[PDB]
Amino acid sequence: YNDLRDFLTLLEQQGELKRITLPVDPHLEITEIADRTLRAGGPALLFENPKGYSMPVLCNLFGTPKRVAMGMGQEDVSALREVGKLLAFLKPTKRLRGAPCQQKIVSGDDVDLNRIPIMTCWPEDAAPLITWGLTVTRGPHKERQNLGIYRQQLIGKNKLIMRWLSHRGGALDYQEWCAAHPGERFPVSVALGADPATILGAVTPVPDTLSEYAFAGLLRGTKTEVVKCISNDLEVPASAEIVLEGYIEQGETAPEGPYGDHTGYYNEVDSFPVFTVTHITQREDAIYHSTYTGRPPDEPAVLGVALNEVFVPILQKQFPEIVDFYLPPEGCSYRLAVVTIKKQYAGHAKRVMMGVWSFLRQFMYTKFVIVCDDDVNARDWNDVIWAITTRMDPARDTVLVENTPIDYLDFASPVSGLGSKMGLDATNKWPGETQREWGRPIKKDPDVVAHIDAIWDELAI
Amino acid sequence: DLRDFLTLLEQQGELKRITLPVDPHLEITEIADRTLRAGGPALLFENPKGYSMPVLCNLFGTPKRVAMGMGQEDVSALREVGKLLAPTKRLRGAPCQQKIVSGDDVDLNRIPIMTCWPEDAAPLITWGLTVTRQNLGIYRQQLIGKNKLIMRWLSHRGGALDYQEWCAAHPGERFPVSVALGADPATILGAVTAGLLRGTKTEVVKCISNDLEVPASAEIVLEGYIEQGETAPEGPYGDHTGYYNEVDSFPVFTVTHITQREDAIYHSTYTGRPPDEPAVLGVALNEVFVPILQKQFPEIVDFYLPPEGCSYRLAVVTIKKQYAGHAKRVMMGVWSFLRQFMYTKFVIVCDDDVNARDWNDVIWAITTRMDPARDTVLVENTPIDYLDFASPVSGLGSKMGLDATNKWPGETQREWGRPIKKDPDVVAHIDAIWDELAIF
Amino acid sequence: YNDLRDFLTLLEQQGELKRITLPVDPHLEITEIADRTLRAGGPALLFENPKGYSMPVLCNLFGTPKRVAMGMGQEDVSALREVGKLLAFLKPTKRLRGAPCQQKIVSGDDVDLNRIPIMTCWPEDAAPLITWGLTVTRGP
Repeated sequence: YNDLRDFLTLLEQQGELKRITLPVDPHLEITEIADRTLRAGGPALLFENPKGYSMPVLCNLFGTPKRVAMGMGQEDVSALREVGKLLAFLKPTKRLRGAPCQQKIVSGDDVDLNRIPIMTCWPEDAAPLITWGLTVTRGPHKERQNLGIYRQQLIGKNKLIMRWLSHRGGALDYQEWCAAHPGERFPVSVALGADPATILGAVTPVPDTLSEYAFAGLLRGTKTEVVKCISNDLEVPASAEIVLEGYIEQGETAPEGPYGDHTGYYNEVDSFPVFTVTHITQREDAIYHSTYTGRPPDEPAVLGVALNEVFVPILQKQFPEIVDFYLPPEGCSYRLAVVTIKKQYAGHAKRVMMGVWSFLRQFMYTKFVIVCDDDVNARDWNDVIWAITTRMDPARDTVLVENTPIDYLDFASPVSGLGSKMGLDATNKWPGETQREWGRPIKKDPDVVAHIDAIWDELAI
Repeated sequence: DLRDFLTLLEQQGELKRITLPVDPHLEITEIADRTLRAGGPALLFENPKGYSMPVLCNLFGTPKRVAMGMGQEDVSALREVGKLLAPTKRLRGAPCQQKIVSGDDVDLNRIPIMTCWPEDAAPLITWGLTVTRQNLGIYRQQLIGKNKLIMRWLSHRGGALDYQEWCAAHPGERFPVSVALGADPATILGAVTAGLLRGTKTEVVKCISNDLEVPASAEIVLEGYIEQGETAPEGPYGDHTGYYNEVDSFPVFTVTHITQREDAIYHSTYTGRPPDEPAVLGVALNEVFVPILQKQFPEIVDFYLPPEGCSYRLAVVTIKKQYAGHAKRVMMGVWSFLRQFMYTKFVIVCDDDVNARDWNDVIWAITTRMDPARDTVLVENTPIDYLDFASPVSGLGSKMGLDATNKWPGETQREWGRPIKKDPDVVAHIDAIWDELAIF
Repeated sequence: YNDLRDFLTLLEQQGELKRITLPVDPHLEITEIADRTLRAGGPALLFENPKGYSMPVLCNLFGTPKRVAMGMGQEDVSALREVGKLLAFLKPTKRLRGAPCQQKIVSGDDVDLNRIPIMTCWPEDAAPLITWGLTVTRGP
């Protein structure tokens, strides 16, 4: 639906947006509330009263599954499947100017970032943290562009940190910019508070054949209204609320953190490049879209559970035996995985593990995989825990693999960025696998299950 | 009394009368099941399909209701002291005896006894307090004829032993047996190796047809005898493991008399894939162990055996970690100190900033504080439950210890992570204006 | 290129087909030779003289890499890559009758398979073995 405010109004109508008029602190307070809400499951929150401020602070926007699907075109969290039928089958822009995004420009020394209500998220964080900027960058060589969400710690008056992670095509953009034009400044533009369509295209992997304004905008019904930036010849989305324009001074970096991670812990200080902003271009009643992360759940963590319903089809195409796949938010949205399969032969559950650990680059860091038959609900601990404890001999049934790629930040692994993984084969063991008669699992009649649904309300309990 | 207890529960909002005609056959289990899985109220199906005797089930599908059943409401402030430490009363008149029925008049078929799972044998009596000093035992009873139930004790037990001390003493002579259906809460909470609970001595009354003394709070009563060497094939049935049994032969208890209150209520339950009614009751009664295990290992904050692992098969343990290697002593403790836990396959150890009862917490800790290969203890050829078909050989298998505790120097070499804590202050500042922000 | 015999002739031209006129046994012998050839790397072999027979026995057709690529359209075993660019990117028929394939029909009891020179491949195999039939089946 159109631009961010157009989407905004839809929610407020159906009781999916909430209006807080009370004075709320960007320092830790707005965070605390959004967690209470998300942990129990309230609506999105808009804050027309930041304490000592006057710019609205929007958080918890995609804070439950339903906020995502409506943000994609539908009502049913079932057509998130169809978003994923899309990316595996693939195996367009529209420019403006006096476009709403740049109506108010503040350049040069007038640039004071203390003017915006950036969230200070948790107890011993460093400075306040810009958590929801959609970073735009260009490769010097080609022309095709790159989006990304990095956490942007404000250190100075108009200085910001680019916490990008080496691998990202976004980081690779800067690296090749110093390489071809050495000692020369690298233009970046980070756009804030955007429309639903490109925003869910920003937390998503696309094959490098199609731009992520073309996929993202065609999750909406309308091709992407974009624009030239004032200080550079790279594109920011037009539906924007605040747009940041600057460059990174070559060699110049600052100490970053501590910050709490969605891991539930404090990242220890480590240094990163300084994006210096020469322009802050905005609307009027302009908004600033924001979030946070911590000991899971959190917004990304739900956004994560959201995202993965999208992956399922991709996985299913490649792995038809996979009935269902799911990474819990308890396990940092990515560290543990339950897969459920139609088992087709002894040994089967291992083909699946190694598949999971390798096929998608997202799932390359997943320490724990638990594979069970299609009569186990992946999404329920009752089932999975039953699964594990009735259907496995632990030593017989556990794949342990060593010296594999693991997070540079995961302090549990024996060395930095190299640790071990564990598969759990909790599938019923066919012969070859066991020499004992296996148990006949109680299975429920789908009929009886069906009749009792028609009756469930008109039974009120 | 039970019917008091029921009204208490009904007021509190902890019980639901259901007026729809619903089949004792398979339907009730399905309803009782979805319910239990949601913290559901106890169920009173006032009209079962093809019976007029109302059915009560899922009485205990709630840790709260186990507690309300003793007069209290914590369960861990309560049962827990109940093992730091670790007479009846007869009457001349009972409600439970009001309607008597002898001979060919006896038809068990008019009782709404349940069938719980699709492939189950025949209908099954699940909450019968069998009576045999006297011995009380909750034995599963398969319906096989107008006046015939299979009595499935397994040979070692007390009530089963009563029958051998019968064959020994009076060969040929039929053994007397009576079964009460539904007593007062405290009588029902016959469990763990009887139970005081309320504190007033249990009131019994004499059986009409034989020399046994059944709970006066009875709703129904089944009295009769076992002819020596009469057997029926029992099963196959669903049990707590998630699976069906094999057909197996047992004694045949013949009912001569049925005694019941007017406005009789059938107390029935179902055992099935965890969690079920029993497995929940079990988790309540297990609170009894924690202090015992503490006397021995003062490091243990919490020892908790989830029912989703069949109520014994997996233990999560939180400890106040004292030195490097600690999580290990605690594992080998679990596996050898008390005999109940000698068959526990999986034992997860976490530091005490983790809520043993919360998969969110536990999974958080496993996935943040473990290097799988480094922190997993596999031991094999260890004694395992022989009925467990998952071990390579009946009676022998491998165990698993997950060390999810934090790693101290020498256990690692990385700077370890420090947990984010929430600001006790921003706790207070919100402790006020939450209500006054109606987010809904 | 067209039909099998059209492809056949291309090879014989460039020294990639070989003509054996000598009497050769379907039982193990034709096998032995094709192995000698393939292990060192001779051409494809056509046998206008099976021993006790008169139907030509063609073997070792794709017996080296180059016989494959020419069989696909090219000369360079490098565009076999391009055959594979095809199957991952994808992520039409034309019927005849008196078509060459059915000019001679033998049905019923006249069907004697001992009429064909099926290869008997190695020492203690069972019976002779039809090794190169392209089986067609339909789902009901």
